Amino acid sequence: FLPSAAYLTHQQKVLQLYKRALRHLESRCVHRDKYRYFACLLRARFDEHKNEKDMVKATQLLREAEKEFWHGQHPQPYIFPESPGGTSYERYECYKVPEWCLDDWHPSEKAMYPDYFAKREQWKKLRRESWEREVKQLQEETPVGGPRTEALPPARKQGDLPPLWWHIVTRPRERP
Amino acid sequence: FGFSIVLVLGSTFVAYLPDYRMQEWARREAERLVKYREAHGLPLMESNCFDPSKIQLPED
Amino acid sequence: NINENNPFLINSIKRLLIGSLFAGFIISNNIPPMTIPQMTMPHYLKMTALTVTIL
Amino acid sequence: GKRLFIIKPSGFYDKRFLKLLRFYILLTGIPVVIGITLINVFIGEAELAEIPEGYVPEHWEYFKHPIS
Amino acid sequence: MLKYIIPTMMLMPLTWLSKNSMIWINTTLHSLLISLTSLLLLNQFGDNSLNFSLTFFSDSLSTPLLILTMWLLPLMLMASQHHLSKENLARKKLFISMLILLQLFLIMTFTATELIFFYIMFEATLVPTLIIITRWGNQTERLNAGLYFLFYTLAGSLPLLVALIYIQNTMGSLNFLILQYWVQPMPNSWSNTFMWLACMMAFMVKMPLYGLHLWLPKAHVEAPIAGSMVLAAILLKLGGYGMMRITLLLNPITDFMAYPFIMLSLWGMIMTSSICLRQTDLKSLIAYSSVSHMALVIVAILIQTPWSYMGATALMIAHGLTSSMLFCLANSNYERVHSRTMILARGLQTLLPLMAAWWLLASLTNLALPPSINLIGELFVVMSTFSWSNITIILMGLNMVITALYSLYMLITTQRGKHTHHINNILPSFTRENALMSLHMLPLLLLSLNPKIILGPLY
Amino acid sequence: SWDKDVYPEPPRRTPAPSPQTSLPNPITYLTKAFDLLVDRPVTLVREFIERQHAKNKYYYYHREFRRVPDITECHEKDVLCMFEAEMQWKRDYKVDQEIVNIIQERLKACQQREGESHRQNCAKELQQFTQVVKAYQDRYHDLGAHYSARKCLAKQKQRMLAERKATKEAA
Amino acid sequence: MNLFSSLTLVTLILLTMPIAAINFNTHKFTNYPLYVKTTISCAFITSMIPTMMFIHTGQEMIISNWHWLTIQTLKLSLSFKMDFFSMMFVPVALFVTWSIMEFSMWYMHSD
Amino acid sequence: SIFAFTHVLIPVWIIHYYLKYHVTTKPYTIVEKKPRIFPGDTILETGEVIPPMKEFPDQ
Amino acid sequence: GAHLARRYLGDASVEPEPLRMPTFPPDYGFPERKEREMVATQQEMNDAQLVLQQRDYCAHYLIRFLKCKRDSFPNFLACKHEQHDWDYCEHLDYVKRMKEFERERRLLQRKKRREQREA
Amino acid sequence: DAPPLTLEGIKDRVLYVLKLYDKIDPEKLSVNSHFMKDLGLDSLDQVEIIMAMEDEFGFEIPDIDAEKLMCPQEIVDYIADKKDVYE
Amino acid sequence: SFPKYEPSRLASLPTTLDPAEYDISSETRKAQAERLAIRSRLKREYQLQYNDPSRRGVVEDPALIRWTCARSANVYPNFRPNTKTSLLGALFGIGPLIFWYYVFKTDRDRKEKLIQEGKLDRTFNISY
Amino acid sequence: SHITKDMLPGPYPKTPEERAAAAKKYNMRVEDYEPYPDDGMGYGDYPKLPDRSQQERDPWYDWDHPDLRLNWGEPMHWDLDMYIRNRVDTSPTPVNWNLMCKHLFGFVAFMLFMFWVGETYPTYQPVGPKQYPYNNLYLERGGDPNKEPEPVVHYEI
Repeated sequence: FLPSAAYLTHQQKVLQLYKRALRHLESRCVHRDKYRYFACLLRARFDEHKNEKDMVKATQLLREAEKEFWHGQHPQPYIFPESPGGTSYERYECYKVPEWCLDDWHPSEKAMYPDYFAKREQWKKLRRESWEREVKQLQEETPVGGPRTEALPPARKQGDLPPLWWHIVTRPRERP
Repeated sequence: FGFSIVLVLGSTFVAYLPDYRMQEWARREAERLVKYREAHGLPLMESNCFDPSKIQLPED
Repeated sequence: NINENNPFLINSIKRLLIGSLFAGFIISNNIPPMTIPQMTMPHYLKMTALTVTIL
Repeated sequence: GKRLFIIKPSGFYDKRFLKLLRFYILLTGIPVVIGITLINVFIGEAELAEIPEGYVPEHWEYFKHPIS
Repeated sequence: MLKYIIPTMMLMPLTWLSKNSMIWINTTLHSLLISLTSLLLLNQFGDNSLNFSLTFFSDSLSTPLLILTMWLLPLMLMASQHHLSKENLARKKLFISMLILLQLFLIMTFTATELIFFYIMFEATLVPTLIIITRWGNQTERLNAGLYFLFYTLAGSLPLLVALIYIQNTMGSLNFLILQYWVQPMPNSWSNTFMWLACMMAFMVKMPLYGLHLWLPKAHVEAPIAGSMVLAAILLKLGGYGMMRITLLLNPITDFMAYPFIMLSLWGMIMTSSICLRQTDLKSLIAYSSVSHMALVIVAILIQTPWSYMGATALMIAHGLTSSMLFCLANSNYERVHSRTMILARGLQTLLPLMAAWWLLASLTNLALPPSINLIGELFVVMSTFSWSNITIILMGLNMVITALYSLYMLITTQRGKHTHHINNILPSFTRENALMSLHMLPLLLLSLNPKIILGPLY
Repeated sequence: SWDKDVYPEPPRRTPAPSPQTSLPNPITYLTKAFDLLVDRPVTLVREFIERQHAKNKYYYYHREFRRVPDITECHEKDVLCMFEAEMQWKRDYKVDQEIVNIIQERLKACQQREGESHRQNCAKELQQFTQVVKAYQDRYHDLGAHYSARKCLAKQKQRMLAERKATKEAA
Repeated sequence: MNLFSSLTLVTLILLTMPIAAINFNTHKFTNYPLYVKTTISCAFITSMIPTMMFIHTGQEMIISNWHWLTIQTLKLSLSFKMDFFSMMFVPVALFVTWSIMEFSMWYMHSD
Repeated sequence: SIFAFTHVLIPVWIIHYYLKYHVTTKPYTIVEKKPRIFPGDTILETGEVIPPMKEFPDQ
Repeated sequence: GAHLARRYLGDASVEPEPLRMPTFPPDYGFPERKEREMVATQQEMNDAQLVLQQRDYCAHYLIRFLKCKRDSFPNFLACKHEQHDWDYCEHLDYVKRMKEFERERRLLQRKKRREQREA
Repeated sequence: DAPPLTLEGIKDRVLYVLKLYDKIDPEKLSVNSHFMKDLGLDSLDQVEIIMAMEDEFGFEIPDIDAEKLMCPQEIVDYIADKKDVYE
Repeated sequence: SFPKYEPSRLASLPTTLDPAEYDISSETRKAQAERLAIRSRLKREYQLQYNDPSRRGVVEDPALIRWTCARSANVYPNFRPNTKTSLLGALFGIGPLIFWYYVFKTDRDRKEKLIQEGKLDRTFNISY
Repeated sequence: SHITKDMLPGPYPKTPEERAAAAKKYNMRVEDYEPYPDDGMGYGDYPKLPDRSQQERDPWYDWDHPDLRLNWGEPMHWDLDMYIRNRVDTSPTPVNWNLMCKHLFGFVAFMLFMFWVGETYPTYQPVGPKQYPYNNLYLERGGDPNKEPEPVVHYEI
């Protein structure tokens, strides 16, 4: 369950278990130096069997690693106050108006902020001008009828923007 | 004509009007009644609002 | 950004420690006695709270 | 050069509705308050005498408040 | 009272001989003058009820409902534009005249002399509303909704007529005092059971009760806003008023025969509060909420306490205002997005920010806000049912908890947490929307100041 | 003033203070400051308004009612006889409600005056409260809501018939 | 005593003015937190007095007015009292929440 | 100080105006558990000495 | 103390039990033992509205304590000698109640075990 | 509650905390350099670098994104994307 | 070194120990690739009908409307009265109802007999 | 503006036609489409789901709807109204589940057991009753001002 591929490249599964075990040991162990000791011991235990050239032995050790990890996990990992499920988890979400709005203001306030609205108009020119031919032709020409990916190609043709830029660029500052 | 002639004017209109269910009138009537009954010695609110002399029971 | 160079917060915490060190004895002294205080305890029945908190 | 462009949904329709609402309840709220003020400071409520015998009053002149 | 009847007749051709862009001003202005005329009514004093005519009379229980009807009319005519404003002027005049004729039958219904006249005006209350919701239901099963509507109400309401002719031909005339002042305790035969069950069953259909409830929610989810608010408020609380009137008779046998109606009422109140906690299609939540509150009303009617009657009529008026408001909230979100679903349209904490306080107060009044009329009515209902039975409080409090829960979930589902970032068309809050909001919730709290009007005949 | 004879109000017992302090006495200084601030303009404005009351004369009366014959004197139909009897009985019911209201606030005032002394100086007012509520529970209580006058008459008949047979078979 | 009841009722009624003051303004107070802080400080310094009068005297009282739905054999009004708990519990909560008003001035600066 | 002047002198005037006249023309109204009288004191209203308590001893 | 351990582990027989405390009748070993001084003026005890469960012995110390607390109130640290007198009088009464318990304990134990060893 | 940031300053801070690490030399540590190719560290030490800078900057990056950093320039770019570093 | 984490109707099995992600079939990887293709095509046409500046209104989700009409209108068809439906209908429609019925008659008969004798708390029992 | 064919008439028979229609209409795999089956419980031919959707679907996948966990392409969940975050946290349990219920029931049972043990066998300082001076505090009780002067006195020890 991933954007790019369908499988997830077994080395990466080992690396995921590495990061989660190291994070849960952060949560397990205060004082940071006995933590450094335990992390280096775990890192050495991983390096005991790094160059095994098999695969069935590797995934057997992976199964036993998952058993020992799920036994020796911790209930509340130290997840950061930006992480999902953490302390913030969009704490200051309150001022996240997506900027398709602000064109429905009254023209008195639009006279109050002239520079930003004229520059918004020239971004709107930039949005409309490159929208039809280059964007639709790159989306309909280079992919196959099965699109087979989630990544989009750059507009390496001559000039203007790679497609789908509007909602990706014009999203808020994530801290109002 | 939704508020400025209906709402506050109707609220001041219904905010005072005569005592619905004769309320203060019943207060003053109860005051006179209890004062009369205590001043004439009898205990207030004897039972049998219908007169027990005004009865003809079916005899056994 | 560890910054407590702040007049509002030092005023509030200052005034609440003033209200947290005098007002307990002051309020507990000037009440009408609405019940019977016991005042007669054996050994390790008055000392027991301090003993348990120290251990 | 340091302040950021603040973002709001909309303000003007909200302020217009609330201004019209407060002013149009204000327009015939204050004269009614002043009218009932002049009533209970000038004309008074009533007094509390008794029925004279040999006299029948109205079905008004029984009620305490004068506007009632 | 005919001084209140005949200008409503005079307002009927007003829309006809009004020109273009003048129907709105004439109708709204003159119906608000009728609202002043309606507030003039309360002359009623103390012991008896006042008589207006050789024909009819006003009870103290009829007057707040007449005030509610003639106050809900201008709010509603103000409400039901802009979804038919793109259509024709002749059809618009047809719609306005149909609403005014509907109001006129409603006033004849609430101010009835006799129960035969109440029956005539009862099915006259029925019929034009179905024409309204069938012609502008704006959803594909409005046909089946109206068909269910008229078949259930006319099928339940059929033996009421024959029972009333029987009360006519064995007890003289049917006017409420000589229908009163003469009654006798009719013993435990079967004819008393069947006649009682016929009249009470007709009004059971009209509330609705639980076993015949699906009459109601289709007729709310597949109706326009005018017919829906009139439908819920005026029709269901009219059925409650009708039962409150007719229940003076047949008191010695209703103790023997009134248990399973209480049973289906309470247990269906529980199950209906359970069903409107999980559902999407937000419009249905108000309908099942109304089923819950009118089941509570029915429990309060079949227990026969003055506390119960005052609490029941307060709950009637309060939930009528509440459901008409919440219908208008659903129509506001429907004008924003043409969805009718619940989980799709979200956000709106930023967007239209002061509408959030109105959604708050609506969920507060369905939440039994603690000085609101809704809580006072439900409080007297709970007190009276615990006096009737020392064991009934489990179902009442479970109704209270789940009622709070689905009203709160109805709040925080569509207007809490995150914009869906694909709506990207909606306009800010109109003047008309919060105008209708201020027309809803100001008289509710101003009755919450002085509720001396809105209690029963034994105030 | 008002009717202080149908409203029992016992006299007060205020002791005299005697400091024994040199703080001195913040409550006396404080209440004199409060009087010299607030009490004078309230008195002057009240005197202005009372002269404006003194300029004009309004009155209102007690709408007293006559006496109806009875309902037991009415025959089986007698509709205008019944109408008078029923409305007079309903007004008796309402004024009896206000009797219970007055005795309930009497009990409230007795509980609030005596304070911690519960049964002292309130046992007899509690006793007459129980007396009048015994009368009320026996008479108006257990009949329902769709009464006019007739059901109270039926319960009255049934109660005195039961009491008649009870004392005759117990005597 | 007019003072004791009147000062308890003004310690009540001081806690209403910012509500109407924002509802009737439309051009909102920039120093609204300073406004709320000084009126809560005023509420505390007015609630100091009847507590001192209480523990100096006693004199434990009830006030009651504006009876609505005096319908049946019972009756009820807006009715509250000062005995000992409701008497001296008020200034503690007011002083605490005044300090919380200071901490909420500071803590919610950049929002 | 003018803030305090308006804000706790206008409602004080209004509440002291209301809490004499209307609140005492309603008779059954605001009422008080009396301050306690003591057996070795004097009455400020009427005035008579109360007998104190008798001999204390064996403390 | 060991009273509870003995009462719940050994016998509850010779240890008397609360809320059924007066077991033997009076003047069995009193002779002429009752004073119960109590000149605390029952009527004036009503007149001074003490708290309930305080209209009791040692009440006059509380009367004087409230008297000096009232008549010199803003002297915040004034009344302590009468306060200690009242505490000492309740100490006397508490010792007297413990004397009641232990007197019933000694009587019940000694006489019941004597008569039930040789009767 | 307003920490200022700048691109060159945060670039120097990330370069500084890279230079603090042991097994790469402080002499040859480029702004634009590979990780697996030239610096002589494996995948495991690279994700340890990731973990330490997550712990310092107070927001994690996921393993679905940890496949594809490979160079400090994209690290500074991605953390600047999270922080939105302009005035 | 564990009781191997039993799954249940609440015990959500986490994606670490499946253990079906050990003996992966090549056709299961092909199914994962087909799943990626489905999500790819759907998000592709979402970004087609989503980023259009010429477009004004809502996204018009067919699947959510599909779910809503399945949940509301597609109930009564299809249906056949089977044994399980009829039994569960009698269990949830009649059972607790007759339960509350008998307990209300029982408590009511207790109250009726106790006031038929007269030994109630009706010393004052005003608000009925 | 919607097609009736985009609803779901009838159940899964037949296995060519309805399975082909479900895989083309729900945008799903053929065999991962799981009918319930048709057991007279309504349900049409709607797919069976693994039913978790909350602490599965890890938030760094970065799908479309940041709180509803959608992707705009799914059939839907049938009980999706019962399975949003802020409704039912379908998290993996940190230990087990029967372990949870048996330990919690054993602890609460032991606490109620020792509550009964306390309630039958209390503690006290060993002290006689309170010496209320006036006929065990009589006439400050319910009354009877001259009805029953009850003989009860205290005797010094």
